[PDB]
Amino acid sequence: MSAIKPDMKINLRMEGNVNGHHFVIDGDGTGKPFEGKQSMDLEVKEGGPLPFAFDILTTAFNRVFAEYPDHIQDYFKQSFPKGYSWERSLTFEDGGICIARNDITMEGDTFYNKVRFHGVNFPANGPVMQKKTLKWEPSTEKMYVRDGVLTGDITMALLLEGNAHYRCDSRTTYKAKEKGVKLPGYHLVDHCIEILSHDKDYNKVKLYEHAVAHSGLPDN
Amino acid sequence: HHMSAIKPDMKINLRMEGNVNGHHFVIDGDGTGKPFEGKQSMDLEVKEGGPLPFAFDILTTAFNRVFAEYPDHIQDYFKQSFPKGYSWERSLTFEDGGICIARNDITMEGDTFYNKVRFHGVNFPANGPVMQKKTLKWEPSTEKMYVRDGVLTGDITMALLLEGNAHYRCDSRTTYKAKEKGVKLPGYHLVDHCIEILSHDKDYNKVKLYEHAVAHSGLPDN
Amino acid sequence: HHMSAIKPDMKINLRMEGNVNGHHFVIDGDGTGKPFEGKQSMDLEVKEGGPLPFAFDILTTAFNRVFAEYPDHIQDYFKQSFPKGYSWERSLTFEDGGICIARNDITMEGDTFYNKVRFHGVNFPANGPVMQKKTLKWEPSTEKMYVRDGVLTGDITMALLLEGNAHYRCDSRTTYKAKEKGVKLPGYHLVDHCIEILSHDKDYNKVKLYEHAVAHSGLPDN
Amino acid sequence: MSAIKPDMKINLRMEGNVNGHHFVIDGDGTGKPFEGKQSMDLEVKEGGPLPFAFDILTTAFNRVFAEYPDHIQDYFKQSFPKGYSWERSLTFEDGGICIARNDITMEGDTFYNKVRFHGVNFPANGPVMQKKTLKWEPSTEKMYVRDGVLTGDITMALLLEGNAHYRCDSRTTYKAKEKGVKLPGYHLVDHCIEILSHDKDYNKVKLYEHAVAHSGLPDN
Repeated sequence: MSAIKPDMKINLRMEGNVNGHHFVIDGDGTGKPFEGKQSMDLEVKEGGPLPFAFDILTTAFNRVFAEYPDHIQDYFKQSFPKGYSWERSLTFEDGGICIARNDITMEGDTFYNKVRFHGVNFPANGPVMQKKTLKWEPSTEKMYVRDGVLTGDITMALLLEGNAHYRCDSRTTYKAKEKGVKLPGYHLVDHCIEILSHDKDYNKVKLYEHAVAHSGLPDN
Repeated sequence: HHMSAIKPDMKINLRMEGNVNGHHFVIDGDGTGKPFEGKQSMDLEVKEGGPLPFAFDILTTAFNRVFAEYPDHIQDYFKQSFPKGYSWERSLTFEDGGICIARNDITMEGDTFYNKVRFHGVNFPANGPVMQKKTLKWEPSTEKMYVRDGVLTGDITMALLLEGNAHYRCDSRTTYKAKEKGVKLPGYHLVDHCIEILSHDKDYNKVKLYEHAVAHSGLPDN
Repeated sequence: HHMSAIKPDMKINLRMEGNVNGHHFVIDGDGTGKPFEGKQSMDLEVKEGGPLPFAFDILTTAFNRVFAEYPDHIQDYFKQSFPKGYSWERSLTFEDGGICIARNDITMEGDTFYNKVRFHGVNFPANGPVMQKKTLKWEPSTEKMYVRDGVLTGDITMALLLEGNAHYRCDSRTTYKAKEKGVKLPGYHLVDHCIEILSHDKDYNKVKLYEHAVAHSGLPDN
Repeated sequence: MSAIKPDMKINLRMEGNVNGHHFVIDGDGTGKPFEGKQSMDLEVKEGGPLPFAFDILTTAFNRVFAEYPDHIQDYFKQSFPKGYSWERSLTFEDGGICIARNDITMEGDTFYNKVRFHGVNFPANGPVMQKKTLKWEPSTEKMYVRDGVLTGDITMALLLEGNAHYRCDSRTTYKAKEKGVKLPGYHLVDHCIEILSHDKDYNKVKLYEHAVAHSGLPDN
């Protein structure tokens, strides 16, 4: 009767505004929570074609999808059926700043995601507005508790055309809806996110992520 | 060049929608101002989301650099942006991790500015001065104005005074963009600010706000 | 207060040693100044490591807030710190990753201030404005003075003017500590600064530097 | 085609100044470069007992000692016998900022390390001046090239007494002495550093580190 099933569906609606450009994006996917793997088909419903690199949105498209070993507390699987929410800031090295929120609920075998994304101050000659990005590099999220709230800090980098990189700092706070969800100790979550396929304007994107929790060296 | 259509006495009309730490709110504003004196006041009314669960002070600079006294030797991007108007986007990075972004579309009709304002903030700690409403006021500040990536940009070291005389630092970056073509870009300059909540009811559902701003070139001709 | 053994005209003696991007240097300075006017000037000479391979400008704020005009309504922590003296520590964080720290231990014998200065910088990119010497000057600035955990702290939004009238941003954080126990701390206030190189030889082995600084309470006051 | 041996000696000399406190610390250790392991006995020679937390110094006490797999360029082992140097900034969340430098050379089977360390603006009641730190948590360094120089950024955290964490951002730049050493692609270096033993005043410290380079998920 556990709330997390081996094979679950993801329903998602994101609405947002980057540099004044409004958009709405729907997502429909599937995933294996215990293997930390998920995939989603995304469709721009409003605001297509997007004038900014689709990659800035992709980590906003659920830490339920992370394989947690036994010795690390799994805050996110413990947050269901009721669910949890997160808030995030993305601080890019050229001054562009985004904030995002996701309210996550569950019914039967399906997670529901109410997503908001806002970005300001991206320069017109920067790699985001020039759509010069190729992918997020693999990353490692550092998970710790601060003021009673599980917090994830990430040194991220977008690979650009030309083999340069473009740095972004992520800070996420995760909050279970129900009281009594046990907070975890310090730990790390490896991430790899990839756009598997897209049409020319990125009005249709298939996205994939793999995530694994561990305790660092030497144990993991 | 360009003539302004800015008048010595103008009206201000403002609607803000936003969301801080997940709480939705809508706030309306109606005020007057003296553009060439750089002074303005506004009556604010929380329409949705009252009583606000966070310190009202974090919103107040989102509540127009038209209201800044510019001397003749510094180009005035803002008065030269009308009648068509301009927009700005802003990040507020607080020292305890709280981050806000805001934007304002400013138009003009007759003697009235219209402001379409959006405000979103995340990651404010539950026991911090913002969610505990321990702020007292913004200290007077100086905005540093310069052209970055072809765009007029204002960077400000800001500080909220807290109860128990302590300060809570916030870093501000704003980009300003005229709607019309051909607006001349200024050289580097400073804008002194002082913003004040003159009065408010107990829950800050109603707030009277005041700002005074003066542009200058720094020492010694300050 | 006015019980100062600070005189209206003071000599300034300085030795800086440092290392930027692996390059060692020693620089001596001899100047004079008017503490109550907030003005000072200095002749600087590179004794070792000349000609410097980085922009001289990054060094110049390390070349004493005694030379700041304080009005009577603001507590003057720096003039009150003498005759014993005070020390400061500083970080300079540049927008392209270059970071500097600096310290100065300031003493006084007779009519002369003595300055033991150290300056270390790391992580300047090979083709950035510092290592390529594209800086023209510091822009005028305003330092924001406040108390944090018992120590007077000054935060500054600084900008180096570059070739082509672009700007290169640096964030300054300084902590100031009187040697004597019990020197009274000021409330929040603002110090305008304008630092300028008045002349130099081609390689900047010899530089004449000037600074004007004035404390104030911001608008609508000063 | 070697230069670097499976077992190598380490000689270190650090001079520095934190909060105005001058200090000199000597190091003598051994390590296995191809296994990414090293141990060092440290001894304060001037400025002891230190008035600040010893932990802030320990990552300044050589990425030679990192296990690099065959599919990733090993910039550090390729830098010898000539050597290389690094510069680092540490930015703590409460305003304390450190810079450090190390000039690494090699004479026979021994590495030599000329280390400098300077720290400023640590609050008198912060965990560093109050010596309230317990250890660095395991970390992951993100390694990428920027303006021709191999750069590593780290989200780091000190565990404190009282079940709390104290966050520090590290940026290091690494420069081979010899011209033309091949730069690597983007990659990640897991770290775990540990004070194994120490006397009461931390005037003698036994330090240990384990480091392993990898390409992130799923390649690890």
